[PDB]
Amino acid sequence: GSHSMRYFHTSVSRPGRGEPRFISVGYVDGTQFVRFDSDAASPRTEPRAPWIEQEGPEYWDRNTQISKTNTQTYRESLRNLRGYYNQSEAGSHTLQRMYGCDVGPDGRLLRGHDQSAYDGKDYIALNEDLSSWTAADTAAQITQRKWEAARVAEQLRAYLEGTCVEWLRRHLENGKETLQRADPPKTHVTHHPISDHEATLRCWALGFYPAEITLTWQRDGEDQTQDTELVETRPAGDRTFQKWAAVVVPSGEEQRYTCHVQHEGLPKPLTLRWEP
Amino acid sequence: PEMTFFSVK
Amino acid sequence: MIQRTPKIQVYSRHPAENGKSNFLNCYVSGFHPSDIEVDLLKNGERIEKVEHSDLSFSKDWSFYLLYYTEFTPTEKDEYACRVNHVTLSQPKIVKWDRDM
Ligand code: NA
Ligand code: NA
Ligand code: NA
Ligand code: NA
Repeated sequence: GSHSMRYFHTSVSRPGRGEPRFISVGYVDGTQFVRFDSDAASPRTEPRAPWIEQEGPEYWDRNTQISKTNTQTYRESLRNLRGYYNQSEAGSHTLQRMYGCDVGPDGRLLRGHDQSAYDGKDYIALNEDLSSWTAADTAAQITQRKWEAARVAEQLRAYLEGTCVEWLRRHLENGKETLQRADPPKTHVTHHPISDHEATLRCWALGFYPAEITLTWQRDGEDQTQDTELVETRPAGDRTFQKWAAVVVPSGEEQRYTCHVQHEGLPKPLTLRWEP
Repeated sequence: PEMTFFSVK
Repeated sequence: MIQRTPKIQVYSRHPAENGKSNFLNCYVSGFHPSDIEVDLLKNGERIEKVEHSDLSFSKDWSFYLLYYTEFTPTEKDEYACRVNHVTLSQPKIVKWDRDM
């Protein structure tokens, strides 16, 4: 299928408590593989998946230098943003950025990304053309003017079409035993009485990877989206994910309800009913 | 590897 | 500031089998800003060996963290997750319910 590599950068000011913390985490699809944290006793890029551990010293040192540099750039960014919004020196603020590439089944670039947000609001983003910017407000237009003069989009484009796609393809190969393995969900329907009149049917999906799944309840074949409690997909802790969906049904109408599960790891989409 | 972000905001 | 209050799910890695070892999870998501305090509780007391994931965030910029610890369920013991965040007037406690 399609694949992506993404980096998630969080920088948080903390006036009175040192300089802004900078953390970068890298993902291939749903699999975290690196971290850097300026608050570690010895900040360095560190492996967080087994397959990346075979990269050599020069990979780790190059990434560590990049993240120490990015640490300084985000701290200067945070000072500038404070000026752009006329904000006091006394408050804590957050600067986030996510960037990376998506590739198709044939390894070709599908699209690149480079988005930033300030205090939780979209601030500036590289457009899909990888050549122009969308600024959210007059503050971000100042950033846009700086980045146009410094030709940041051209340099981002080079990274995204070159390094990012090449290294995503390398990681996918080195980690193929996990990254290119879809694990299907283990599924069950549980039944939880509420009262004499109603009961909860809960459809479980456990242990699956990647996180993408469709888990739906139908009544006489009509989707029950409006009456379904669908919890957010949640990490199990072992790289896999979990999800469930529940509907409240009239007592004795259980068999009119079917749970349908679609996941890349299943040989066939699943149709589940309550088996008492 | 990561990208070094060419400018402060 | 945009501020977003956390969602909290408390659950086990594997379906719970009284007496069989397992992992207790507290997954906090959808919140902003990133400062948050999370404790895993056993019979109202704070568990000491609790690991957590590296801070990351979703497509809508909201943060998420997974706190976890090894544990062995039993009929008498009650586990919970206690979360504090600037958006909450008091720390929220969520009890582990093995059917959720
Ligand atoms: Na600071
Ligand atoms: Na290493
Ligand atoms: Na700031
Ligand atoms: Na932000």
